[PDB]
Amino acid sequence: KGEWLPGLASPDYLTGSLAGDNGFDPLGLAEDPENLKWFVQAELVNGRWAMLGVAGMLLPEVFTKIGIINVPEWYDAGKEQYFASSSTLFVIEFILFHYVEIRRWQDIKNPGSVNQDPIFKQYSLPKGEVGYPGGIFNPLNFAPTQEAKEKELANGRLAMLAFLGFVVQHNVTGKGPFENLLQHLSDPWHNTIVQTF
Amino acid sequence: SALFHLITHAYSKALLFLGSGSIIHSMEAIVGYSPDKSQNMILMGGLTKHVPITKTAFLIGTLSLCG
Amino acid sequence: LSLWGKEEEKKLTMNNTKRASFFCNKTYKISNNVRNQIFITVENFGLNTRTFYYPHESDNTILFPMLILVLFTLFIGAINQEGIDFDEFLRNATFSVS
Amino acid sequence: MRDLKTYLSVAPVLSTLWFGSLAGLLIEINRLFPDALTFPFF
Amino acid sequence: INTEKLEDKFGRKGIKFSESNNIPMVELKVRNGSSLKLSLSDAHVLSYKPKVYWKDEGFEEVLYTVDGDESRGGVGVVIVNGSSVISGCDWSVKDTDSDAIDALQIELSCTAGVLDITYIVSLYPVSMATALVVKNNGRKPVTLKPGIMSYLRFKKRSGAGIQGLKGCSYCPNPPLSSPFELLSPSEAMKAEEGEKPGIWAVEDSVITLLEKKMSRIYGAPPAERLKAVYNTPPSKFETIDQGRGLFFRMIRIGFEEMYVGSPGSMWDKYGKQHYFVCTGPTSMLVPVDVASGETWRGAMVIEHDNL
Amino acid sequence: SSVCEPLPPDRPLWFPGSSPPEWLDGSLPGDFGFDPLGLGSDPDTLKWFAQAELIHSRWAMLAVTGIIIPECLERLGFIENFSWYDAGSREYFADSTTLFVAQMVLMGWAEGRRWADLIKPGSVDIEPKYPHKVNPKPDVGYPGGLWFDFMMWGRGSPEPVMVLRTKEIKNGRLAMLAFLGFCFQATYTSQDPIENLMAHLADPGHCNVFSA
Ligand code: CLA
Ligand code: CLA
Ligand SMILES: CC(/C=C/C=C(C)/C=C/[C@@]12O[C@]1(C)C[C@@H](O)CC2(C)C)=C\C=C\C=C(C)\C=C\C=C(C)\C=C\[C@@]12O[C@]1(C)C[C@@H](O)CC2(C)C
Repeated sequence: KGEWLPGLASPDYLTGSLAGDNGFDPLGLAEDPENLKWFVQAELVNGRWAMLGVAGMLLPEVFTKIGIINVPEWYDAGKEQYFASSSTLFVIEFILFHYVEIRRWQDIKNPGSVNQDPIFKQYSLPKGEVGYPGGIFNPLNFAPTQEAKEKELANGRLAMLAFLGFVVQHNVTGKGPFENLLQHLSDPWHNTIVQTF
Repeated sequence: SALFHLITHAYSKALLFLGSGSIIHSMEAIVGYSPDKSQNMILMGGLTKHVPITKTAFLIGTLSLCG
Repeated sequence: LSLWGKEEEKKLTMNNTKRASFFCNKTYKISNNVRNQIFITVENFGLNTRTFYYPHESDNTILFPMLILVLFTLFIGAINQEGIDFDEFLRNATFSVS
Repeated sequence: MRDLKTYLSVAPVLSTLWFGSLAGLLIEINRLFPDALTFPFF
Repeated sequence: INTEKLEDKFGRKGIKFSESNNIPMVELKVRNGSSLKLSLSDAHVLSYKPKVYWKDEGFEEVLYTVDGDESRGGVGVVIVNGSSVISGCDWSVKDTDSDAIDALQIELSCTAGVLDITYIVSLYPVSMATALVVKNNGRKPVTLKPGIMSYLRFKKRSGAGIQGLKGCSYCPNPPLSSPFELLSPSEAMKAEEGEKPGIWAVEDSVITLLEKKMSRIYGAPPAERLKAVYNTPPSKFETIDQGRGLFFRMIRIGFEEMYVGSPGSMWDKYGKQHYFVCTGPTSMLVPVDVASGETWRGAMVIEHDNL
Repeated sequence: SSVCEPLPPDRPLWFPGSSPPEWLDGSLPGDFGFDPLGLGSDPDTLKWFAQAELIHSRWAMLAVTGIIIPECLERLGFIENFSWYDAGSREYFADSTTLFVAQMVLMGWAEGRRWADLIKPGSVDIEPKYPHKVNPKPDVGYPGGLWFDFMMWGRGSPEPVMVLRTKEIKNGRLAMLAFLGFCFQATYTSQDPIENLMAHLADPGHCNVFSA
């Protein structure tokens, strides 16, 4: 499905069946098919978590600057005092993430294994493809068409690099992302990476 | 405003004439060589299906005159 | 080739005055049906200069001024302006567009 | 040039080219970042 | 594989004989990539995709059929007297060698006793050609009514018009009983604004809306009895789509009157997409009676002028 | 009409009376048999070296133009303080390092498309398709195209294609050497090329490289 470098050919292991299959495997990582179907899931989950992360560390900032709601800037957001401790959050984020991630693990190991509740055994999940559970993960029931999966993976690949840009625009700049965007739009030819270094 | 209208017409209808002559040189293969045949706007008919970039250029020109 | 293949003719040229359409239609009170007029509508043939090449695109030396003039008429069409240093807003505009 | 690229592909010529490039890299790094004993960039 | 026998006997360069799910079938492919799905041993066409756009995907489906039901969908020719004459599925090819790559022709042949119905489906680069020819052998003048009912799917339901049956009188007349129908003649004239008998009205519009149930036969075959000028209705019209910018044209040869059938709002009870129209010429309001031995020629051509 | 016919074996050589090598038959433009060392032995690599020569020469031609024409304008009184070997040190916006990375981005796109042409000819095709119109398949380095052959001079309109490509290559080899002269005699004289020309034309005898 398309090609990322027209001078290069899509490898034989990327047949275009998968969503987002522009043939980008220059370093031959998904050459074994097991690695391919594992890295599909790793891409989907890193991209979905990156979308949530970017949306949770940028949208706070574009609302802080305009003054709609004041909220911290994602790096001074840890040191704030919350209704629990700094580690209690880690305890909960371990207890009820181990359960959901090991069930996703059992799904990406064998697909039809884990779809019904432990407690309410009637409320099963439909037999969707791996990495796309559906059911209560689809309450509005927007269809998982291949174009939608491609849109998912594209926004996710974009949000991953956006998070990387955030980490490196706080590691060697010191300021937030949206402040860096306003600094770029102030004078684009004088507020870039090749002025900081 | 007179000079600005001069500029935009002189860059618009010039494009329109070059699109018309591209229409004409496309029609020369159909009708042979005759101005009552290869310049007759009646039997031109439709050329969107055949010459697309001429269509886009002529359309941007005629919208440049249609305002 | 025709619609019947090997029927109705070995092909027909010199199609005659088929006013009756070979239906043996008889005439009521009228002026004339047949006369001394024997005129065959001899049509032209097939399978000769058959191609009739559809109008393809001209070469690069025709499109290239048209592309540059497209870039002009898109660029000039939006010209804090240079109206004074070089040398009713919605209603009049929507009236002209209307 | 045919059969010169095969000679330059040979293990000693290729090793001296690789280690000359690598040694120049290390040498210019030590010019840029001399006297290094820690990695403080994290 | 009887189609393999037809392939190594009569198969040619643009002729591909196909046999899947024990159905004989042929696909005609002229040089410009025009597809024609003719179901063999049935005299029934399923699909037709001639090059409309100038892409590689210039081919566009014209005839309406659903994916599974080959007996319910597409143009099928029908002969009655007043019962169905050609319902026997004994159709076999007669000759195929017509032209190399530019124009093709599959002519079928059957026999209904006194009637030797051989039947031509041709593929030209701009036109489907559907040609019926019967031939009497017994000592009986048959009073037959031919019929070629086509089902042209439209992409948008609002875009339906025929563009050119103005001036000639029409009569709402229920169609022929085909084995390859989409709507029966009982529901084709039910819940309209034309009345059920052959009432007469003069069409005073250059294009007709096919939004309602109102289905009719164009022409005046009661005028044909006078054999004056009798206002012979035109043998051509521009059926349109308007969902996307293409059109088609139907040309009759040998027939006299031309039927259209508008499904109206009753297309929902069989199909769900691509509203169609039941259009074709018949010799119905005045039948044809050939001879005790002669032959009759009647042809129909659906053509496109986009290419 | 458009075939790229080569030069004959009895063509003019760089060194008359010498034997041209067997890997320089004449398929390339400007083939005069120049190979004292024989760097173009492997033809799969001689193709890359022909593309190298072509692009090198085109850049050198644009460069010698951008050096001598603007110096003529400076002598005419249009541009101030012009000196090409100090025109990178002088002031602009964007610090000359933001300019460099923007240049690397844009030229990376352009030269990457050209690279994809070189590795596999039909990958990055341009001059968009037209109905019943067969855009001719071009050669590497001479894409033709609506963008690079808008006057349609590449298929052989004014002159044959081989002599025009030879014109490109010879004019451009001359420009490559002109730019080497620029890079050398602007540092061993610390002066202007056109100034050096007028200085040698003043007294050709004693105003040569041996004075300095
Ligand atoms: C095995 C034992 C040993 C160890 C542990 C060390 C360790 C060290 N020596 Mg000693 N040394 C040794 C043996 C050893 N040496 C011997 C045998 C000799 C005699 C030949 C010397 C003679 C010697 C001298 C004379 C000097 C050192 C110096 C150093 C320091 C190196 C600083 C430097 O340039 O690195 C910097 C780092 C690099 C060069 C590595 C760069 C690698 C490249 C750029 C790739 C990395 C990026 C990569 C892409 C990944 C990025 C992640 C992601 C984005 C992809 C370091 C403490 C120097 C010093 O500072 O003194 C303390 C110094 O002056 N050593
Ligand atoms: C970018 C430089 C470059 C490159 C790659 C080529 C490549 C080519 N030339 Mg062209 N040529 C060039 C510059 C170049 N030329 C210039 C500047 C001149 C005029 C002086 C010529 C004159 C010329 C003639 C007359 C002919 C060729 C021919 C050829 C082909 C065979 C030779 C070969 O493979 O050499 C590969 C060359 C290189 C890889 C570059 C050499 C790099 C090394 C390191 C030496 C550089 C130092 C140099 C000697 C410094 C100059 C010192 C100064 C005092 C003069 C090949 C297509 C023959 C042909 O068939 O034409 C198509 C032919 O007959 N060339
Ligand atoms: C999951 C993820 C980010 C998740 C972020 C989250 C939850 C953020 C949360 C927070 O911000 C909030 C909301 C609020 C703050 O108060 C708290 C924190 C906690 C800070 C990023 C993944 C980020 C992943 C990244 C950047 C991965 C990049 C990978 C690349 C470029 C891969 C390239 C290749 O692998 C391919 C594709 C194919 C190979 O063949 C070739 C190569 C070239 C090797």
